Amino acid sequence: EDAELLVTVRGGRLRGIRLKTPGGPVSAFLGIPFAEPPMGPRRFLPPEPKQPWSGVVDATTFQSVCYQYVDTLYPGFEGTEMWNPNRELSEDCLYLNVWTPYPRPTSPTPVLVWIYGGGFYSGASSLDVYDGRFLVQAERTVLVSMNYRVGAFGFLALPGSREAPGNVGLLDQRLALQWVQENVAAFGGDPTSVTLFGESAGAASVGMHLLSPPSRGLFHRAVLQSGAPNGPWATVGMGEARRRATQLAHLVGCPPGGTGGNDTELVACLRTRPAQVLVNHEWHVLPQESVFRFSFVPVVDGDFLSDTPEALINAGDFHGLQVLVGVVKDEGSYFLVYGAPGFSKDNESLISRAEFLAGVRVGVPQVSDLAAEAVVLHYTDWLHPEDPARLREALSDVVGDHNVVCPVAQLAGRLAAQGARVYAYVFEHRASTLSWPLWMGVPHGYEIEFIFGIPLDPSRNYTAEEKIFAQRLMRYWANFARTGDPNEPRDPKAPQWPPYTAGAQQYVSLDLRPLEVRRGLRAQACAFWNRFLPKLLSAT
Amino acid sequence: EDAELLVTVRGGRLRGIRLKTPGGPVSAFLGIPFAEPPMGPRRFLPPEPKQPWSGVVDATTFQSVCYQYVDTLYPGFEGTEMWNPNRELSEDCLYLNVWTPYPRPTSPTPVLVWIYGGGFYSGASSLDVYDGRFLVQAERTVLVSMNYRVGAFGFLALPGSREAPGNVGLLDQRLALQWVQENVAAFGGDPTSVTLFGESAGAASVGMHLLSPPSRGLFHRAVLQSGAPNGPWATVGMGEARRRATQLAHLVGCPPGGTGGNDTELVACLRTRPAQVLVNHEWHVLPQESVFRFSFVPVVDGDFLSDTPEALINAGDFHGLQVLVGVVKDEGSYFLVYGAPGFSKDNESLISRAEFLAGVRVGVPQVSDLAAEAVVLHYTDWLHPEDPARLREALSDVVGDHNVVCPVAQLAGRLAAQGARVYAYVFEHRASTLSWPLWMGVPHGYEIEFIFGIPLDPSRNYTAEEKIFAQRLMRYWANFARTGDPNEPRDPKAPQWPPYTAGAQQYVSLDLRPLEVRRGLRAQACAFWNRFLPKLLSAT
Ligand SMILES: NC(=O)c1cc[n+](CCCn2ccnc2/C=N/O)cc1
Ligand SMILES: NC(=O)c1cc[n+](CCCn2ccnc2/C=N/O)cc1
Repeated sequence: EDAELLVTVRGGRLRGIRLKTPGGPVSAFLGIPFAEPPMGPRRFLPPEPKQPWSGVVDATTFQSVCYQYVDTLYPGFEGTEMWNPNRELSEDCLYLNVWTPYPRPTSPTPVLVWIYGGGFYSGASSLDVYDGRFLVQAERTVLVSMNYRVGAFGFLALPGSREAPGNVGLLDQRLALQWVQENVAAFGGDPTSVTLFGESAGAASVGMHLLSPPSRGLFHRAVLQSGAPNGPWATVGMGEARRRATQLAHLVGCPPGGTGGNDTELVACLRTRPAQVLVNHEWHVLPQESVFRFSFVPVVDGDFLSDTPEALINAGDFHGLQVLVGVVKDEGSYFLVYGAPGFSKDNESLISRAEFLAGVRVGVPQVSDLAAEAVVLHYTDWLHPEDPARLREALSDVVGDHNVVCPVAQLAGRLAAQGARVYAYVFEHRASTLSWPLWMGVPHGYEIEFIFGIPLDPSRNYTAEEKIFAQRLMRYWANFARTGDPNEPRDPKAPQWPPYTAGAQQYVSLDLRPLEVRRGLRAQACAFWNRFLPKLLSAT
Repeated sequence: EDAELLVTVRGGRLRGIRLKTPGGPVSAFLGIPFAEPPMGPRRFLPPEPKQPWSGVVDATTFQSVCYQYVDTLYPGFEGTEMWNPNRELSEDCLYLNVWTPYPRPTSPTPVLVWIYGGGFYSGASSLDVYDGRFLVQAERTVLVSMNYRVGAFGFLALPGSREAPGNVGLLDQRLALQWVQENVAAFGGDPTSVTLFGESAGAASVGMHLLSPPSRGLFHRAVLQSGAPNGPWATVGMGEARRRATQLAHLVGCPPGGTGGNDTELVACLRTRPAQVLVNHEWHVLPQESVFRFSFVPVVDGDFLSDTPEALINAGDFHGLQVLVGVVKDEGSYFLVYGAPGFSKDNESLISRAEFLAGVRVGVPQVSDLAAEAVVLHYTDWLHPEDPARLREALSDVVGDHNVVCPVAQLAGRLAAQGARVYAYVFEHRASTLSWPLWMGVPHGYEIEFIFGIPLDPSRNYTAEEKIFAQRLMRYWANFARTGDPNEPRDPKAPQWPPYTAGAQQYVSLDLRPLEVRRGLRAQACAFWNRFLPKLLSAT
């Protein structure tokens, strides 16, 4: 066997598996049940801890993916299907994974906890791009990742009722963090040095745990990659969440006409429907034709979030907190092929002036015609108002700034100015093996493979420079997980990474070149979104 | 006895004077009466042609300056005194001047006609900086300049009535243009090649003559320096012009206590007041505290201007017309010492953030608080939002773009796209003898001394490069007056001046260095004023 592939946790015994890397082996415990399967009468309900089990639970392979929509925009395409489920779908999906170095650390080791993205409607901890064997081997860290319910199963909310309170997907993540506090020591991990890190919707989830008191005590550092809780997509109002849950119920025949109405009968009817039936009508509850908008997201209910994320961020005291935030160079390009007219991954997407004006309404839905004109003014080069190439990158900036860059910059500034230690970055390396078209540049989500050391995989065709670049990034993330500072603790050889402040607004660029310090995360563009445009929407 | 100093015109005989230049003599005829003195019952009335005279009218010195306010912001300061009247004030001021080379041209010579600026409240053709002896000697053209009524005497308007119809100051300029058609041949000038050029309010006057059919037939080319007829200061509505005229009457005691206040009784009472009394209350009729706003300006009445200047520019056909437009580098800095808080010509004017916010309301009066927010958003460097130096240059840009640069670019683009050949420039050389503080850069109005060849005056302390630079500009202006093209017709050696088009938007920089082609007259900033802000005011 291996003596270290057998571990006892509070619920029972487990048997892991050894993973091979070019640098050495790693012990992995994949598919650990941390919650009772949220099935039958437990659909839409908060999770319960997994009851203890007899015998040895097999933890040698990833468990099922939570029921979710499957992307079909480009069948057979690597760029889209790398995010699709790689295990079979099931509501029995509340399982987590633990990577630990070999040999097992004898002293408490800092813990990294991954939260996958996917717009709160998709994602899985089993994706190949989340393989934590290279990050754990190269940095001797303990890596944990969990599955959480997405879509209606995780975020359908009838606010007020007990049958569908909403945010149960966030509670799934919290329970996995409580499991980490109670069991990560058995794997050699320090429960007093837990660093959350996630991307997109996962980064937004990490931010909502900062703003939730019960979750705040379960971790000590946070990393938010291309996402923030205060974005225009990460939360939804109580009234709007009720309308979508009612609309989804209507699309699946709930309630049976004309018997029913209240929330008890509505959720009871939803529980009888097969899981695939609810998924098949998920996108048909959104209010508009739009991109970067998702049907079932965290709801501002007063429970998990006592107020809106914007309100909690402004009134928050973040002393004793270290945050690492950042974005990719082209946040909006990935989302333009999902609705913006004239865009296609198979041509160069040289859109016309008319298509640009139409795409602004898709990228910025629910804004007055005056608000859209303010967006057109700010993102139009008036020396070349018709140039298709410039218009293509302009709409990409519109979607990326409105949804990612400016929500992140507003959070990074408020955190630093209110006690938190903040480090900011911009990822500017396009992978040599990237399958998306060249005009997308560095799309959203394609820094993850370098954070997890995927270039080190010998079965892949990365360059030698990308392998060294991946190791330097893993050093940054691990140093931040250990010390709270991505700079190497005793090393001025490489240039330093200065903290991000509300005044200087310093960040570093992450590419093959050495670190380069810059100032302002699109300060002029984000002043339009964060300062002026709210005033324009107030006076309709 | 020099027979060249004796000329007969349609009204009688004149005796001129010989003026000395380092390059040769020039025959000047200063103080030619072109209208009956608009005194007594003729105050506020359109001009009437000067009745023919017997004898020899002496034309050896400048005549009286029209009654106007005298600047007292900095007593004894060269930068302000140079614009103050240098002759006695009088309502008998409708006189013009003619410069002609020696010996007198035997072939019909193109004619330049100068229209001074001064916010329609001041100015005079007798100012030292308007001396035409150097431009006429170096380029052998015929230069004409006239006095026109300013302030209430030229632009007080009770629209509809016949006693104070308004725009009589513009009619003074037109009458002088009719005089050029009927008499410039006697001086060797060609009435079929007349080029207008004016600065600030003079440039706005040149623009309004283009938009007036009776004036359009009196000339063939136009030059507009740091001014346009479509600016927010060059015109006023009928209702506002009536309110200002009525309050001026009130401030001087018109009508008397217990007197009917119709237009006839109001003007009759105004005609009894000494001219200085009306001047002493001119600035007390502006609606609010502001800079770059003037009490009595051309009124949009349907007579001289059938519609607003912007409406006439949009619907205008300008085929067969050549226009030379341009601005100085720092159009707004000179006006900031006239009301903007924290500004002083005797310190660095390092204003605070609060003073910048207050100055925007002074530089942009009568705009909603939301409109002011949009101005601050566009002109704030959000990476250095409190830097006093940057805020100083920002408010200078706010005033310069809102009042000069963007009204000119709007005009230049519409002219080129609707039949006119347009040339654009930016004057970027700061005179070595400039008395204004260094932080004003190249202030508004300080390209005039180089256009008129003032550096060639031996009693001045200009540099050798400024003398060559002044000759370049006189050649540019003369080439445009002769051929409609500032480029040298016999030369491919020098850098060429490409026409300004609505698409490429090419202009040249005018300084000691050779010509440099650039694109866009502050295109991003002017799209805010010309495109977005009108949408913001319509939605309030
Ligand atoms: N069933 C459909 O016709 C359908 C429409 C839109 N979507 C949205 C695709 C996901 N998306 C939206 C904006 N950006 C994205 C990409 N996420 O990875 C999915 C399905
Ligand atoms: N008597 C006064 O208090 C008074 C107020 C304003 N002014 C206007 C000054 C001229 N001005 C104002 C803004 N821009 C200008 C242009 N100066 O050339 C003069 C006097």
